[PDB]
Amino acid sequence: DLRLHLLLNTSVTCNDGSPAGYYLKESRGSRRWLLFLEGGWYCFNRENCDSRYDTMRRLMSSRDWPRTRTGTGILSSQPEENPYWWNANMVFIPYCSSDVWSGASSKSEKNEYAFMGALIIQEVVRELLGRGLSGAKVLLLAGSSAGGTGVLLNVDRVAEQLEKLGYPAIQVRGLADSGWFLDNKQYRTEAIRRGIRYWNGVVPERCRRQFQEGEEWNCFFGYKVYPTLRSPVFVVQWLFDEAQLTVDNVHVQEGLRLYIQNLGRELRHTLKDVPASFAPACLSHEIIIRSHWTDVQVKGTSLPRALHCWDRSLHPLKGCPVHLVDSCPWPHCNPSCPT
Ligand SMILES: *[C@@H]1O[C@H](CO)[C@@H](O)[C@H](O)[C@H]1NC(C)=O
Ligand SMILES: COCC(=O)NCc1ccccc1
Repeated sequence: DLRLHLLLNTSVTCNDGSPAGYYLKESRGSRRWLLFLEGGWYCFNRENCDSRYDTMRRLMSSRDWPRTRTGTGILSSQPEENPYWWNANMVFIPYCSSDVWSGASSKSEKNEYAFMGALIIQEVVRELLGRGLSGAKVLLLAGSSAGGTGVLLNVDRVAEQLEKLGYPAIQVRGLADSGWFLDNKQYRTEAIRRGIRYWNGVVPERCRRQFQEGEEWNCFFGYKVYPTLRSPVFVVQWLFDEAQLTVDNVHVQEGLRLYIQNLGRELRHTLKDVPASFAPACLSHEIIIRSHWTDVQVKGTSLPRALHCWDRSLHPLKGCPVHLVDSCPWPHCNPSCPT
C-alpha cells in the first residue's frame, strides 16, 4: 500500500483547483526511486472538459481520492510480481490535469480549469527531496499511455531541475510505456494543436527550438521528440496499440489487412535506432503496472529482464539484450501476447 500525500504547495492543483498529490511507499534500504505517471486521455476545450468532469471526475479532482493504493506490476514490492525493482521507493502520481502532463496554466477569472501537469511533476520532485530523494542514486520517471508521453515531455526537465538545485549525483532516466504514437493517415494532431493552446502546454526546449512557434504539437510524437532528449529513455510499445487503432478508426479483408501490416511495419521502423526498447507484436494497451506484466516475452526475454539488462548497460551484454522488437507482422504472432 502506498499512502496519499496532498501537495503542501496548494497553488499546484488539479483541473478544478483542488490540490494535486502523490502516493508514496518508502524503502529505507534503497537509493532507487520510481516515480510513475498515470494515464487517461485528455480534454482540449471547455465543452469536452465539462463532459469529462461529469463522468471522469477522479481524473480532474482530488476531492474523492482514497487514502491508499496498492502497488501493482512495477510498483509492487514483492519479488515474484516485480523481479526488476521490488526493493525501490515507490511513487504513484495521479493524473488530474487532463493535459498529457504538459500544462502550466492556473485557474483564474479567465480560465475555468487549471492545467498544471508539468508543474505537478516539478512540485512532487521538490517535496520528495525532503522525504529521502536527496540520497538517491537513480530516479526513474515512468508512465503509461498519456503518462508515457508525459515521460518523454518531462524527463529532461526533471534532470535539469535536480542539477540546478545542487544534486548532480542523482541519475535521471525515463521509462515510457504505450505513449509512442504515429501521426498517420486514418483508416476511415488537431486535438493536440488545440490542447496546447488551451493548456499553455510546454515541450522540451531542444525539440521546441527545432519545430518553433505554432508547431510544438510535433513534440508530442515519440519518433520526433526522442532524438532531442539527453536522458536515457527505455521505450515499451505494442506494435498494434489499441489506442493508436482507436484514433485510426479501426475496429478481415485485403484493405484492412494491408493497413494493419503497414502500421506494425512503420512502428517497427521508428524504433530501429532506439537502443533500449521492448515492442511485441500484440493488440493491447499499457503493461508496466499490470500484475501479469512478467508474462510477455520477445525473442525469449521478458520485460523485467530487459529492464534489468538496461540497468547493467548503464554502469553489449552477453545473453542480456536491451533492444527487443518483434519482426512478425500480425497481432498475436507472438505466442506470449496478453490473452
Ligand atoms: C508554489 O507553486 C507555484 C507554481 O509553480 C510557484 O510559483 C510558487 O513559488 C510555489 N510556492 C512555494 C512556496 O514554493
Ligand atoms: C491515444 O492514447 C491516449 C492518450 O492519452 N494520448 C495522448 C497523446 C495524444 C496525441 C499525441 C500523443 C499523445
